[PDB]
Amino acid sequence: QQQQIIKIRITLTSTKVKQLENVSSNIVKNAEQHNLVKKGPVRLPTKVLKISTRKTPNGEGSKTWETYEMRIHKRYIDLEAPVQIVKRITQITIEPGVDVEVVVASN
Amino acid sequence: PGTIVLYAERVQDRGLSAVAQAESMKFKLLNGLAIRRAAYGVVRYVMESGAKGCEVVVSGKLRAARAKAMKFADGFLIHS
Amino acid sequence: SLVVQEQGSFQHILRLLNTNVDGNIKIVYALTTIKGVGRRYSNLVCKKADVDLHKRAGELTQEELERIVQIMQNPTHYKIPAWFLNRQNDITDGKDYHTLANNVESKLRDDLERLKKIRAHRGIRHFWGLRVRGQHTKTTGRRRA
Amino acid sequence: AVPSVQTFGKKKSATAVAHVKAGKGLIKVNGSPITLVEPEILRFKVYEPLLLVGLDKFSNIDIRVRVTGGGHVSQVYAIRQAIAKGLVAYHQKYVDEQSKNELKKAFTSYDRTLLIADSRRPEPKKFGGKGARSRFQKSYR
Amino acid sequence: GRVRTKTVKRASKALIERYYPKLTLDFQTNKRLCDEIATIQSKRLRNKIAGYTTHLMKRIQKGPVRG
Amino acid sequence: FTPVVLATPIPEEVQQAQTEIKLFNKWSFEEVEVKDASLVDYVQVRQPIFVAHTAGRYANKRFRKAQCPIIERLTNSLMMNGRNNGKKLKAVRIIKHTLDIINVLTDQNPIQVVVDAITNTGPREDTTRVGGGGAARRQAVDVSPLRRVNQAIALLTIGAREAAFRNIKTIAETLAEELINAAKGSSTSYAIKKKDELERVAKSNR
Amino acid sequence: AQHAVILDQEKYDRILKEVPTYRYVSVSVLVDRLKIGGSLARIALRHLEKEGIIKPISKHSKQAIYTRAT
Amino acid sequence: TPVTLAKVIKVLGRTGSRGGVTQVRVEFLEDTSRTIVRNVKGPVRENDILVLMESEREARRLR
Amino acid sequence: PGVSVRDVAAQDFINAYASFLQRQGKLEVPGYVDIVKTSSGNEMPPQDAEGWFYKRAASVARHIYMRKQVGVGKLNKLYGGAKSRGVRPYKHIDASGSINRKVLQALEKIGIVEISPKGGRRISENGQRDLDRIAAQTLEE
RNA sequence: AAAAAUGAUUAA
RNA sequence: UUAAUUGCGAUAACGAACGAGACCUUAACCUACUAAAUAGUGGUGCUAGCAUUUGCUGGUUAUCCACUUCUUAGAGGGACUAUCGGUUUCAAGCCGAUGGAAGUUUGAGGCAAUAACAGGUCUGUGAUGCCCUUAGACGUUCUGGGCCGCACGCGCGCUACACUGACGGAGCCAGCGAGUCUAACCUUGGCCGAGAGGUCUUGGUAAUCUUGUGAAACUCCGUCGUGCUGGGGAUAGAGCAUUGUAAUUAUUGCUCUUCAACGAGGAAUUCCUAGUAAGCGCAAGUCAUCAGCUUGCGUUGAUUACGUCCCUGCCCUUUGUACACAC
Ligand SMILES: [Mg+2]
Ligand SMILES: [Mg+2]
Ligand SMILES: [Mg+2]
Ligand SMILES: [Mg+2]
Ligand SMILES: [Mg+2]
Ligand SMILES: [Mg+2]
Ligand SMILES: [Mg+2]
Repeated sequence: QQQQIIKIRITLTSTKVKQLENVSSNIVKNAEQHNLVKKGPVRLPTKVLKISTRKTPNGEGSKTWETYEMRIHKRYIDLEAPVQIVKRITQITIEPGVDVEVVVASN
Repeated sequence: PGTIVLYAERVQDRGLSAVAQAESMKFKLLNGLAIRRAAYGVVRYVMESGAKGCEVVVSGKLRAARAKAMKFADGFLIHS
Repeated sequence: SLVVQEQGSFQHILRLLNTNVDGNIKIVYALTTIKGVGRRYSNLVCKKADVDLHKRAGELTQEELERIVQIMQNPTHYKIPAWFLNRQNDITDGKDYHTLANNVESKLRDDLERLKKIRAHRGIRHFWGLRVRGQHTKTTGRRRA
Repeated sequence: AVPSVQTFGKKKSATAVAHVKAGKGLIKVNGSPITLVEPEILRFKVYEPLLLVGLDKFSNIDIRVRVTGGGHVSQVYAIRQAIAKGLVAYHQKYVDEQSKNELKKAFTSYDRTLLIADSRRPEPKKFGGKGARSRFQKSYR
Repeated sequence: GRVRTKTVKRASKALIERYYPKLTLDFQTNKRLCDEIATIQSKRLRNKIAGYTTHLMKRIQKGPVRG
Repeated sequence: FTPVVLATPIPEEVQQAQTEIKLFNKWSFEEVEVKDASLVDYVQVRQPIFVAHTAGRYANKRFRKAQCPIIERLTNSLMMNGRNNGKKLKAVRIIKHTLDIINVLTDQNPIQVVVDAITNTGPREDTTRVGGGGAARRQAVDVSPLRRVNQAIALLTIGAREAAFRNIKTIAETLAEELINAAKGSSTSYAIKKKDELERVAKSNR
Repeated sequence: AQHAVILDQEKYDRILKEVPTYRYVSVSVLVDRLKIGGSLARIALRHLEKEGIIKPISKHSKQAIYTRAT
Repeated sequence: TPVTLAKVIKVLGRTGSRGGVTQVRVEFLEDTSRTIVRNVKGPVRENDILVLMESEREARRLR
Repeated sequence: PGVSVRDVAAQDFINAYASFLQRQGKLEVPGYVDIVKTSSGNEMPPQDAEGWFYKRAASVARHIYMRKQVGVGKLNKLYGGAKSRGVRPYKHIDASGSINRKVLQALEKIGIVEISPKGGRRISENGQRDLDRIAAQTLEE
């Protein structure tokens, strides 16, 4: 509270690569702009969600299967900053379809 | 209360919205205007709006018990 | 690697539990010819009978054959854990038995007759000759059942 | 620091990373000596880079190999490819490269997979069959 | 087969028409020049266009070509 | 000669393999020299392999399998009849054992015995089905060297497999005796008598 | 067919007589030439190698390869 | 058995109903001017040696 | 001169340690031996009725030495195998949990393994010592 | 130049 | 000539469009970039455990430094048949070799035109016209039963007929996933039990834990010994548990016992050209319980052929037709 570091961590998850990468780049830019030393955006392996279904609504015809996929892209950045700036960064740099989580790491 | 908020904003270039065109044609059909007239009016509106191409398919029973499909097109239309 | 040399004392086809137990076959797999004793039961009976497991059923002597028979008759009195047995907690008297050569078929007849006499579904299925464990009868078991 | 290089060898899905630094002739796989690589019918497949170039120039060098993924055969091939690529890599970095060229010629004149990972890859299964090409049995009438 | 379709053929021919002096016998610099003497939505198509352009150049060098 | 001291103790019997390439570190490809002409450039005994198991691509071209070593081609032909599909380790071990047995029965190079069997078992004349009528006939044709070596390998492995089926004798031993008999020609070996039947039928339909 | 699984004196003198001069010594050849079962063949083969009158070439399970001594 | 050897110098084409036979033009090794056309079962390249039981026929199914 | 149990072959090392344990009398057989079939996947009891427990103990001690810590469930999965299910296809079935637990406790009483505050059983002081001794004599047999 | 027959009514 | 109405071209056509291609996803290459206790390696720097003139390991970013080869994912590069040699209406192209990670459109898919079929679905739909029914209902619930019923015929399959094997010990290796706090999901570890399972706890809303899913085939050492045998495990009897209100018509799992056909299968017939066939298991879907099914995944990994129009068919052109419900 008295201008001390909180050991913060931010997680970015989205189905949109471009929007998510824009958010991550913006947060990085505000990081070294306010002169922050940090662990850069670590990219988790992309999660592919699959559902395989018979195309036919009935059960007639050649048995043709069809696989739909969602792609979940996640990144995390470990930051250390005072309250007046962690709030400032959190209230900006948000896009639709990109979910942001902020946690206080104590390890 | 207050964590859900709901705005409404105008659709620009509404002639390029397939959902809006399909709804408008549907209501024209409910009002009873001719199927060929309504389809071609939709196609002309879409093309006048600046679309590269338009395509309207009307399937079902038309004036007869046996069902058929009428097809209206203008401009260019890719498929694959 | 003991190349033991034997005289004409090899016991050929012999009789245990009213059955013909032939030589030239290890004692464990030779006792399996007796009804009601399989590979696991025979191996347990043999190791509790303290007999070597490479005796071809022919160089077994009289007293150890008798000991094997006695252990087969009375598994419980030689520390066999009673979940290893053929008949545990029977309908008649509730003590753990083990049916042997001539009595497996007799007891099977008796229990099937019990089911028939009480007119239970599995018993009447046995009487009709159909399958009793809920198998489908549309396509399988046709030629003989 | 000690002069070292790190390389890898890749079969279908097995990868073997090899550390190659100056030593006394120490060749180990998963902390165990190269002489104990299993299966022993294919243990010579791992021996091949030794037996071709020669153990003479393995005196100054030692290799430590860690291999994961794949199966037994695939791991063996990953180990042999990683050993050869580590040898050529250390000779490139800390030795004159005419010797590297004899190593390259010796390995490639015998088998292409001493330096180059096999490009064969699994073909995904398609519906309507147990495999990538094979289909379910068809019936008429 | 490796028959090049009309899009590659016509784009290469147009490049020959417009930038014959600038273009060179080798694929590497022809491909690099294509980045700015043309706008292609895909690197694969750009490589195909440059490959046919340099093929036509290597044929033009040893005698003319019709069309 | 002159073993070199090493931090990892590497045995002398594999130190000696550093001299020249030896199949299973016991037999050499030197002095083989397939004698029946018309089969050279097709029976690969030139490039020496330490073991009959490599993951070589010999199926993406037409004639590329001619460069695969003939020992490995026989080993590949051992993996057959479904239950043995794959299991190239078992096939290689069988080949090693059968070569040991071959050298035991004959003080002679097992690779030479194998190539002699293949040469003596390659069918030189076969027939092809022709004629569209109800009773199709057979027309006699010649055989290419590649098909000759392919059919020789197939016949040898099939005869070994069938003689191994349902008997005490081991697949390695029956492959050994089949190769021994075919390396000389005795009409008691499966591949030799099958080739004789094919050639006699080709004569009949000449 | 039958094979003797017990070794009596006659079958032992015969095996000690004619196992030498065998070009190839293994379980299969022992069973085929002498009416001995596979297990008896295996133990007899081990006894013979123990006493050193046959020398092995390759020692492998399910495939034992032996030849004449010296 | 007077088995002869011939060297293929030209591949002519593919014959047979199923196309399983190949027509080749082969000279002889002892005499390099005794060329005959033959029908072969398996795959054939150029410069291959065939062993012929019989050495006088002419292969049919031309053109 | 220095060596651990990584420079000796697994099978003959396990035979050596099992024979050692057998000769010595510190390791205790549980008593339900002579009855159990050591896996639901199996169908016959071990063919070595007098030494299978000692062999399993040597195998477990070596496996624990190789790893950081290993527990009963992992031993069960390791020693379990495919089970024939009649006219149904095979599937992996775990080994005897009671047997793995008793053999681990017996190794604890003899002192080869210990509590392992990560949660399993790891290699101990005298266990590492005498296991290395057995490796040493197995090399200089 | 082997053999190869048949296919109910109405229903644009 | 091309896989291609792909092009070279010819030309009463010219100039266009859709489809093909292009495109997108995925799979391979990158010691190039950007970096990472949610991935690793080294320095063992830190203590260290075990053997010893140095090796294997433990706890290793809140004990610590580095550094991205391997792992991950962003931006990119890379192949365009490059070069060379041949052949061609020498044009489109094609065939060899050399380089290269990659030269059948590099592999595999996704997407995919016009016209149509009385093709299937009214039992997916609060999509639906018409007809019927609507209070003793064809509406809706509840109990029980059936859908599984067996003289029989057929189609997908599973397990086998054994020694290239079964059994026992030991060795000991993947990849794709999924997972609970609106309630009991994946479960480590300890203890008990032959087993199946039970109990006490822990971690995991997950590159963090289950999990290195230590899978199976496989490998090595032993028992067997050509005998329907220790191959095969159908049928059946007894008991012990789990899911569920509910297990009988046996849910499934486990233990003992019984131990049938089957010794390679007539006519006939299916699938497939390289990491492919085949063997082998694993995860997911359905799921309280139930895989012999499917969708994917990896492990082991052949033989044969790079062809033809003989059979079965497909495309274009020409030709005949008494066919157009179209042989
Ligand atoms: Mg296992
Ligand atoms: Mg009801
Ligand atoms: Mg049904
Ligand atoms: Mg993994
Ligand atoms: Mg059910
Ligand atoms: Mg399931
Ligand atoms: Mg189903």
